Amino acid sequence: ASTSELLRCLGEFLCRRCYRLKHLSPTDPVLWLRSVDRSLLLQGWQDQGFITPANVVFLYMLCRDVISSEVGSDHELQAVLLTCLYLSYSYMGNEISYPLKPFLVESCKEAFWDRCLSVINLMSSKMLQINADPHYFTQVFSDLKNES
Amino acid sequence: QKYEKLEKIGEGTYGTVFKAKNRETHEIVALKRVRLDDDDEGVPSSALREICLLKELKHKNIVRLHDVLHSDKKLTLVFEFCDQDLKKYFDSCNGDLDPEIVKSFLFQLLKGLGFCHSRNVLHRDLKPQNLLINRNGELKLADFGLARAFGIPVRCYSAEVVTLWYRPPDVLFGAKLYSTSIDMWSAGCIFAELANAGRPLFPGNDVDDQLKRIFRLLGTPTEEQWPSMTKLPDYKPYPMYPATTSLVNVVPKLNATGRDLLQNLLKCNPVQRISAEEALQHPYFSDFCP
Ligand SMILES: CN1CCC([C@@](C)(O)c2ccc3cnc(Nc4cc(N5CCOCC5)c(C#N)cc4F)cc3n2)CC1
Ligand SMILES: [Cl-]
Ligand SMILES: [Cl-]
Ligand SMILES: [Cl-]
Ligand SMILES: [Cl-]
Ligand SMILES: [Cl-]
Ligand SMILES: [Cl-]
Ligand SMILES: [Cl-]
Ligand SMILES: [Cl-]
Ligand SMILES: [Cl-]
Ligand SMILES: [Cl-]
Ligand SMILES: [Cl-]
Ligand SMILES: [Cl-]
Ligand SMILES: [Cl-]
Ligand SMILES: [Cl-]
Ligand SMILES: [Cl-]
Ligand SMILES: [Cl-]
Ligand SMILES: [Cl-]
Ligand SMILES: [Cl-]
Ligand SMILES: [Cl-]
Repeated sequence: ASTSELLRCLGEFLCRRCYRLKHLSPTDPVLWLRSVDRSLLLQGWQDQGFITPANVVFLYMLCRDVISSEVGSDHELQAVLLTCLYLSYSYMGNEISYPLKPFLVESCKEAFWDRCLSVINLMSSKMLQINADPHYFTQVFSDLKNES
Repeated sequence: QKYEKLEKIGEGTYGTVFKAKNRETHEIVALKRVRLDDDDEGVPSSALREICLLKELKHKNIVRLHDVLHSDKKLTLVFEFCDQDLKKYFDSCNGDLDPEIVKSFLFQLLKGLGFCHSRNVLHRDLKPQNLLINRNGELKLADFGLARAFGIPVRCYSAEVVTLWYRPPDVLFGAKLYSTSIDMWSAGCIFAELANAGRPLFPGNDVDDQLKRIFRLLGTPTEEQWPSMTKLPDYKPYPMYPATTSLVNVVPKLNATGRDLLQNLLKCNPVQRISAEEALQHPYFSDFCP
């Protein structure tokens, strides 16, 4: 039930999923996520940090159905994980509206907004169901813990 | 590009709204344009949430998102077109509605809201501007920019939700957590506008002034009515106002049945507030009412 331990699991999951990434550390995801959360706090977009156990579980749900095994670079993985994160902020965030500079790691901004609309068309039903159905939250919560 | 703009409907801070025509199938729709390179960022976040929720909220009393388009550093939501909102409709009809219309509008509002709650969604921004009306007399709730899914355990939601005039007393006292009851208060406030001159029941200047106008009419809750109240984060002593103050002059279009429903929506203690489902089974919506 610890945030850092659940972040670690997600990072270990992402490493397992993306076999092609030979020089990816399970700390790189954790670093990227904590960098965004810190950046928004110290710029005054939020009072508290977003990354809590339930939100990391929410993020994992998105990640496991969006992040393809065939991710061809660590850079492309960051671009996707952060697209999944941005949507977690937008859907579960307390503050009404979050910027996209901290989340954007591609030159081509058009490419990012296209990924958002894909991830939404795919997950919007599950994004609501994980809230609506407590059994499904627990299933995802367990699955995340079983990724270390 | 695929659509032909006719006239602007509204100019929000979250986007620009146009009345438009599908060039292919010649149908009239509403268009919300959202710019996607703002030095003062953030606006898109609201649009993405609104989309994610409306994709899973399909109902005749909830505005329909048909499609979303991404072009030329702009995002475009495509809603069904509605003839006006309730705010413009009051100014149009002198603030005066036939009692049978008040029933129609509230019934449809509760059906839409009932669906939202059952699908585990809080609206959190009820107000006439966000109630869309068509000439045929249909009502549809809109604007899910501040709406939210609920069920996952959290530390707290936001207390900075709902326009001050439709915010329930628990949230005005800074309540960390709130259920579906948040929307049922706003719905009560809206009912009172339909039932009089279309004027806000509780039009306060700030939080303090708001809470004084709610207690002045309904009465300051006792420890018995609402034991949780004094434990709330931004609680402070308010005068005991009597529960003897009559609503007859406040909602003069409603008879006893109507006035009863209004009081079950406007329970200060959130746990006591009637639910959308319960309210649709109230005698006020029976086919047996004078
Ligand atoms: C505050 N909030 C802002 C966002 C808005 C939005 C984008 O979510 C949205 C959705 C769906 C919509 C469907 N229909 C409309 N038609 C309207 C048409 C009007 N016309 C009157 C005749 O003359 C031309 C203008 C007038 C007025 N006055 C209001 C209208 F609501 C607007 C919609 N807006 C919701 C409200
Ligand atoms: Cl817990
Ligand atoms: Cl950590
Ligand atoms: Cl370890
Ligand atoms: Cl590699
Ligand atoms: Cl950090
Ligand atoms: Cl802020
Ligand atoms: Cl795959
Ligand atoms: Cl960055
Ligand atoms: Cl671009
Ligand atoms: Cl305006
Ligand atoms: Cl659906
Ligand atoms: Cl239409
Ligand atoms: Cl229609
Ligand atoms: Cl009708
Ligand atoms: Cl609004
Ligand atoms: Cl909760
Ligand atoms: Cl309470
Ligand atoms: Cl009361
Ligand atoms: Cl009750």
